[PDB]
Amino acid sequence: MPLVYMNIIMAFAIALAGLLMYRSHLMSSLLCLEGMMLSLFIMSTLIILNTHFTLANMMPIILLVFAACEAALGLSLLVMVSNTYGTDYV
Amino acid sequence: MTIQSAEQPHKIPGRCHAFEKEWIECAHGIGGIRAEKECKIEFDDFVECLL
Amino acid sequence: MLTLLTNVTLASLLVLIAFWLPQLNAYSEKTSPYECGFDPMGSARLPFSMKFFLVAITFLLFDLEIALLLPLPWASQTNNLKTMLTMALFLLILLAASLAYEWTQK
Amino acid sequence: TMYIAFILSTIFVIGFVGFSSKPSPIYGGLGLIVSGGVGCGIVLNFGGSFLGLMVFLIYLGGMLVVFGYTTAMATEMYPEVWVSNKTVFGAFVSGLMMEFCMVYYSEEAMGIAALYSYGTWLVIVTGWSLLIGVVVIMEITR
Amino acid sequence: VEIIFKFNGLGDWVI
Amino acid sequence: LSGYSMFAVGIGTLLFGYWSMMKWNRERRRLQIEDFEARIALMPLFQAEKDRRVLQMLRENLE
Amino acid sequence: MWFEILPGIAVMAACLFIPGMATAHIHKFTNGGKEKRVAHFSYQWNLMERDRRIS
Amino acid sequence: MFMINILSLIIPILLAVAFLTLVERKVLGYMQLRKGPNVVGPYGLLQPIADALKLFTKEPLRPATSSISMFIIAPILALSLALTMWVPLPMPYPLINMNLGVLFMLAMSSLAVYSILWSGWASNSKYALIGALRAVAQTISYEVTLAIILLSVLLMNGSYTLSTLITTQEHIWMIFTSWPLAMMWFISTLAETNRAPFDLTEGESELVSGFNVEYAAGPFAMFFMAEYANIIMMNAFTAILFLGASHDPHTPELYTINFVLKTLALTITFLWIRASYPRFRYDQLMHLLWKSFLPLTLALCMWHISLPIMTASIP
Amino acid sequence: RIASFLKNAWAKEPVLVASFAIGGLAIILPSLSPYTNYAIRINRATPYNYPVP
Amino acid sequence: KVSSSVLKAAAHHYGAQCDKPNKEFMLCRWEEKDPRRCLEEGKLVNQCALDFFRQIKRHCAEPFTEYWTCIDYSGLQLFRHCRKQQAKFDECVLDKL
Amino acid sequence: NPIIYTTLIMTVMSGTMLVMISSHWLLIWIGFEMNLLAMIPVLMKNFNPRATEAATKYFLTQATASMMLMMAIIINLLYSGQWTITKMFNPVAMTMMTMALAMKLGLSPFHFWVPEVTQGISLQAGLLLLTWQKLAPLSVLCQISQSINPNLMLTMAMLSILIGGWGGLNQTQLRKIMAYSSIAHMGWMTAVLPYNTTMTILNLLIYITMTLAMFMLLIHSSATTTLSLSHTWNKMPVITSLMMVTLLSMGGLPPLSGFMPKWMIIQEMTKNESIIMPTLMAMTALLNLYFYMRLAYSSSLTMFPSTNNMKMKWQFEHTKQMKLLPTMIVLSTLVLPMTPALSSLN
Repeated sequence: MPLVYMNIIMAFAIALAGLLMYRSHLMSSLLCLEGMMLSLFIMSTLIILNTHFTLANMMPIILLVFAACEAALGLSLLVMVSNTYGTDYV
Repeated sequence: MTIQSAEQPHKIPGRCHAFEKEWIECAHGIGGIRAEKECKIEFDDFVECLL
Repeated sequence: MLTLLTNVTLASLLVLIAFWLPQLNAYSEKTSPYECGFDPMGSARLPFSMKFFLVAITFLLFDLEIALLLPLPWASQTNNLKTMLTMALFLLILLAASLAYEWTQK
Repeated sequence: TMYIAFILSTIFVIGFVGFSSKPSPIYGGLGLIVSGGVGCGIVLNFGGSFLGLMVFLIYLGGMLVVFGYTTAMATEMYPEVWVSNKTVFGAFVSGLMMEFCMVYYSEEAMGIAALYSYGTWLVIVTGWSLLIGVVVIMEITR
Repeated sequence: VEIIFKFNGLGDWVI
Repeated sequence: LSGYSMFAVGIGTLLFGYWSMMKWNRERRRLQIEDFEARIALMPLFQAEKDRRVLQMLRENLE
Repeated sequence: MWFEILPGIAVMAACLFIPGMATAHIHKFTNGGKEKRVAHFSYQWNLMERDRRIS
Repeated sequence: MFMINILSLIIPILLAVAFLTLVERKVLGYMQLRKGPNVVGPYGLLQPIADALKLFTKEPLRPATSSISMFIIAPILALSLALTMWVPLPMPYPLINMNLGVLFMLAMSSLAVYSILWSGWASNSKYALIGALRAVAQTISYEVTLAIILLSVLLMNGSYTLSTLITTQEHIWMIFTSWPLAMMWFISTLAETNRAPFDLTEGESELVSGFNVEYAAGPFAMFFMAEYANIIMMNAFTAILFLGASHDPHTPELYTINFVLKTLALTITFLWIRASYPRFRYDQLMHLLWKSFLPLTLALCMWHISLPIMTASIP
Repeated sequence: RIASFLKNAWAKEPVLVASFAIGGLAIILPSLSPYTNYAIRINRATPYNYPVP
Repeated sequence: KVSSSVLKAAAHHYGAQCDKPNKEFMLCRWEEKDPRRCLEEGKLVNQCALDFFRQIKRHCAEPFTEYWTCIDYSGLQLFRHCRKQQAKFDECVLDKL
Repeated sequence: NPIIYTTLIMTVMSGTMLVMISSHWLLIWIGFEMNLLAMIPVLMKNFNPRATEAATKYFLTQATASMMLMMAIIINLLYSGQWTITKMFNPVAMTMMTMALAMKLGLSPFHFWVPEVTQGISLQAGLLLLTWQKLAPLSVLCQISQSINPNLMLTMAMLSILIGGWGGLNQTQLRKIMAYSSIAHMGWMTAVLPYNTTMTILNLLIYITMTLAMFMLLIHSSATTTLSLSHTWNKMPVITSLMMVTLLSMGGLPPLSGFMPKWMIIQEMTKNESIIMPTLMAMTALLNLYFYMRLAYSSSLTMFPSTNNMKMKWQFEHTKQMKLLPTMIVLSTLVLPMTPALSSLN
């Protein structure tokens, strides 16, 4: 496997370790999660571009959707936790 | 949506359609288990086709 | 990439000729934040509103939808439109439907 | 050659180095902006241009803005810059040394157009999902 | 690359 | 003036629009398909050229 | 009067006029009057691929 | 020599935003009966450069409370993208033949306002934060309808490439076909660019020059300048996209001679809007959109999805 | 009587009314048009791919 | 070694005349996929096309050049831009050859 | 309003059915993903300052789990170009699909969210969380039993039983205890999975029946904290006098139905040799039993002192009967001489 893929995968590993080192107000975690999402997206799309496995050109965007969708949900919960405190995970 | 081949719009070939086609034609009644033995060579060539 | 670089370098050039040029005296209170004369009662904090996200989130979930609308011009030339056309309408209905649901749950 | 796609991958990864470190969500939003444009560039290099512009539009032109709203709701006085704490900055350096160790070591058009005519099922479940997601946002905020 | 699993190396264009 | 006149003029503008756009669009579809016959006629010898050129480069690099 | 606006507006036009010309002729200047060539698809690029080598 | 082509794209436009300022005070002046700038010209013409010199010469303080990095980086991005959106624009011949540059116009336009968010965030001031926030509200709220109606007017040209959009207008013009969408596109360009009735980002009397306040000399000149970049640019965009013209390839220049008219004819109109209507207020600004524009944008959208099939008129 | 509140809504929220009008009409109409059968047919005619003998 | 624009200007006839070797060729290709197998027919088609242009140059040429020069001028290579010359060319061929 | 609540709960049912139908992976990840969005709001009914952070826990872990899962799918595709379930073709990916699912079941040491989340919601949403949510990830594990790396599976499968034990002796309020019960049974399900899936599905059915019995009973008495349960012996003696039994069926005392799982499991693993593992497992299951017993002591076998105020409540019959309950008791108890019927599951 070409080095570029390895690099993106590593960007995933950092996009996870950042989620789990996990500190202070949690809004950072929704960021880190979305970053994780983006790395999976890119890593998928490069592949579907690679082998000209054309139908799967539809997936990455669909992936993106739900993934973005859950994150879109996530903020709402934060609101509520922000609503009673002014947020902190602590 | 499954599989590299399996009819795609405007009949655009997969990049690794052939090794895949052979490898699947190898795969039927053999089913799963013995399949990882006997069809190994085909899957191998398909691997090198992919990567 | 070339035009990106020339644009950004252009702008950055304007910045540098913007600062390192007037060559005069900055000092405190002159540099204090503006507050229509009288000093601020406190640094910016929490302009909280549910009425922000209550709609802004809906923005985000429409923008995801239009993201699916984009393939349409190309999909229009598919060999089998009756298989397509329902869906072409379908999402829009749900888009509208979503809005409609929001429209009247206040 | 230029290795330009690869060096873009490198800027991408450090984009996640400054991003995954956790120094006020706003600067992290910057982190995903940088990593975002780098991302669309990288996928653009294989010529899946429509997708790279999806993410450069749908993601960065959508998300990080709404995060530019959450911080209005969160903020807290004296947000920290990357330099503002030993663990944060320590973390950023911690990413840099690792990635540096690593360095030391159209089909698309009809391809996505297929989504409607040739793949109605996904359209159904995505429609249903997003819809009821709006419903969920209601049933939380209300 | 020895990490995790092998990264084949060289330039991207090759694939 | 009258409100009916507004919708009338508007909608008439629309239908004339759709009509002319229909004509021109169909015609352009025809010249397109003819262009596809053009390329489709060109193709095979390009296939031959790319063929020989590939085997050529492969031989050379092999040597 | 109002006509006196015109010196202000015409200067606009010419400025905007410049790029539209300046690019369109540079193409002809570089391409030898061939008026540039778009290559939206792999195939057309394949024609420019077959070209250059032929000349 | 592609570089000199680029330079040839960037200098004339900056000159155009300067003289745009001057025209603005002119026409917007004569609507008020009062003459606009005049004394320094003779016809005012020399004014804008005197203006810009007055700015850049003037001291641009670095605010004590502001974080400095964001505070500087924002203007840069503003002019950056304001200029970068110009590249793939067919005049007649695009500087770049993007396969799908329209979508790219949306991309640049969508990263534009983010700069506003930073502009008001790092500025630290109360007015800065509040104004910036409401600004981002109106903006996004209009980008959704924006991009949908642009889609629906693009189903029929054929594809996202821009040059083809000339070809599809070799006669009737798009506008006669789908003017109501042209209305909504117009107004969405009237708000996305943050203009006359949709005035809030500047705030003006409502919020004493809005987000832009704490910026002093040069950066202020940058936001000001970039703002006019977007105004003329969405105007040109509307022009090519809803108003076609005769185009002989042998004489491209002829076409451009026509085009700057057809676009200038739009830009002036914004000014002639500015002299006419009181601003909306942040409630109604979003009310008319979510309640009223949008549903029509959808119904029109299904309609335009459906014409090519019923009419058998697929591009 | 149901016709009567159309006068009402048309008095009240005309934008929305026109919206439902064309919005539904765009769905019901297309099946009626004969040209639709030609419309799909045209896209059979155009061959991006080569016609192998 | 004719240029692509010039090639395209007359290819619309080229498909109409040269043919049997051509379709024999591609059918031969899609059969066995190996190019080497059909490489010889891939020669035969070259020479066939050569004979086609040899038939061209002795007769129509000035009308022909009058045509493809019109076409090569557009970078879209669009047929619609010229057309009228095609009257000249197609007539001179439909009569003189 | 119920009309929306029912649409949510039905789209949860759909969001799991979808996992149980589709063969393509992407539709499975969609299955979980849709399941999540529709799972969070139902936890937020009534709404408490507590419940909010309950849902925060649940979402945060489910989201990261789904993320790792999708990553491991993509890696699988990278090294075999497939989407069909089948065998996975790259162990570094496979272990992560196992991890992601390990969070989705709540198996230890990923388990810590489950006892907490249960605390934050009402017994309705609680029961539904501990039964219906346990279907889908198992629904995919049964499909990828073929290539599982048994070591990795048995380690979580055991550790789930120890942690499902020790954390069960300690608590008073019942919901947290129900959490450790389930977190313990999942160890028994996921243990035998590499060896023979049909035993898993059997055990699954018993578990669901059981926890339906309990949560319907807790609903019937609205008990929560152990002491709150203690009073019930005088008001409606039967149901405490029935919690005793269902608890013993959790404990797997052999005449009772709950013994049927363990005693098939021990069979299967024993064919594989692997003789030691079931011995440790079965020995610890005892430790699991003990807090069911102590909880039985608070309730039926002995009478904690009643409060006076209870007396008026004696006049008022319970209402809104839950039809499905009696059968859920009886099936979860008496069915032992109907093991062989398990082969119906083939």
